[PDB]
Amino acid sequence: GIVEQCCTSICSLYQLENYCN
Amino acid sequence: FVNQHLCXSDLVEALYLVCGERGFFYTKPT
Repeated sequence: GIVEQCCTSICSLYQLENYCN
Repeated sequence: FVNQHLCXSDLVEALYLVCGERGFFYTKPT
């Protein structure tokens, strides 16, 4: 999945932007 | 700005204010 470290553990904001489209 | 868990309305919160009001899509692979 895309929302890996995010929805599971720690993450990065710039990573959230990637999901956008 | 937090470096914490990013899930649901949290990871969503960002995604919404991060994406840019242009809709998005997390995992849910088909």
